[PDB]
Amino acid sequence: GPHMATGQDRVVALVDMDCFFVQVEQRQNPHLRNKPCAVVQYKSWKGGGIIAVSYEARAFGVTRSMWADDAKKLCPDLLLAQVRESRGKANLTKYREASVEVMEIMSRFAVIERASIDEAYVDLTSAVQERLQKLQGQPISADLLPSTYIEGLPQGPTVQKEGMRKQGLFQWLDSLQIDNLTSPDLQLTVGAVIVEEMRAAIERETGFQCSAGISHNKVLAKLACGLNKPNRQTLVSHGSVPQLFSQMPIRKIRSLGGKLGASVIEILGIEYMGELTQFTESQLQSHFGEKNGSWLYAMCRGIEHDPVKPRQLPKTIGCSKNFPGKTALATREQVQWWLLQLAQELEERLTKDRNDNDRVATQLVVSIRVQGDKRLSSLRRCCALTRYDAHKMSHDAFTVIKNCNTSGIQTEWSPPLTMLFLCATKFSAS
DNA sequence: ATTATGACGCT
DNA sequence: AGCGTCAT
Ligand SMILES: Nc1ncnc2c1ncn2[C@H]1C[C@H](O)[C@@H](COP(=O)(O)OP(=O)(O)OP(=O)(O)O)O1
Ligand SMILES: [Ca+2]
Ligand code: NA
Repeated sequence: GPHMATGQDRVVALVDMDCFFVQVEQRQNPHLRNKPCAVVQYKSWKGGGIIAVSYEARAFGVTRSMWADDAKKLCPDLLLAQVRESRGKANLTKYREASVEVMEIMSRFAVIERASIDEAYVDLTSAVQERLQKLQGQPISADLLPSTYIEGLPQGPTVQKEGMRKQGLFQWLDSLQIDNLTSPDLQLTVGAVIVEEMRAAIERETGFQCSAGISHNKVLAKLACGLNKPNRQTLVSHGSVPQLFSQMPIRKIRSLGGKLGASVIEILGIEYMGELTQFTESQLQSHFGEKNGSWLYAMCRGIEHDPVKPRQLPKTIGCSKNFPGKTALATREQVQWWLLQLAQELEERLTKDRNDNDRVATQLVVSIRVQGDKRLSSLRRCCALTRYDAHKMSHDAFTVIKNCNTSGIQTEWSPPLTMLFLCATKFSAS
């Protein structure tokens, strides 16, 4: 009853760029705009691997992970942009720099948590309170929410998409109590107004379009964001949760897309998030652990407490390359040449990071994969990172892995290496 | 022969 | 520490 928390204390948004790497390339090259197009890495093996796909191309069935040669079978007119190659490897700098553009704009509105290269969470609780003060009881016009969907509406007693959106929005606004500064639904609505403003600023100042979710926590905001893409935002209210979750496959919720989610389904014999409500917190903890059980018990009721962390910069800076099939590294000279290539890219990124961000990495992590292993990483070792010098870092990495070599011969490497990874970590202010 | 990342949890 | 899970 009155002591039952409802997880309505915060306003949280998740902003996610639409087909991000494609937009970066389309901004640069106007010939790619409004076309079926994809971004690919490498080119020799099956036309290259697709890592991003425009919405026009998705209509033909083109997807991430598809080889370009295969994508061309579905979409013969597909246009392609290639990821830059430097020092023999894919180099993602252009996309990292575009990400900084967007993150810096978002940061003007609120503190953000960088969740990935193209998405950020925002805690809008304080901004909403402020805006509610300015509004002074004044209602919120539909004109302020030109790209907002209200999940679950319209409902109750037009056949076009935009018409439906407006009907739902009208029902929502019609029902609002703008006289109460503490009404969670009103807070979410004001949150959505601010997010329209943020999204407009991003598009004005970068050219990039995005989608967003607005709810009371990170998990619902993320879920919401995906409900209407591209170039739209979605508000998921606390009240919308029972219906939304009643047919929502468990795997759709962030963190349940893998083995844990599969075990929830298997052990409990259920399919949808809403079905979780019928178990006690102790029952869930018994199957999935203390932490997971409490989390599931709250989450299936729309409640989640993970904070939006004040962190705009990545915590690690890493460089990685696979060496598949016949290209696996089988000589010491090969291994050393590639560690150097990786170290040179890392040095470049670290030096820029130190100048931009007033910090220095203190640990170097070296990881490899050996041919045969089904695991993505076979071995990981750390050593001190005391100088931003590529030759030193590569020599140091060779030293820490050189004992993985089975070959009785000094010059040969066995089993061959199918992955190298260097990662700078443990930053300190400088 | 997906690849290149990056955060966080366990013991 | 080193490994695993999950995610973009
Ligand atoms: N598995 C991956 N491997 C390499 N790069 C990836 C991978 N997944 C995502 N990326 C890169 C390319 C994407 O443009 C960018 C953001 O990913 P993501 O948000 O999942 O999709 P997207 O921005 O391309 O499309 P959407 O409009 O569906 O969000 O990160
Ligand atoms: Ca995206
Ligand atoms: Na994303």
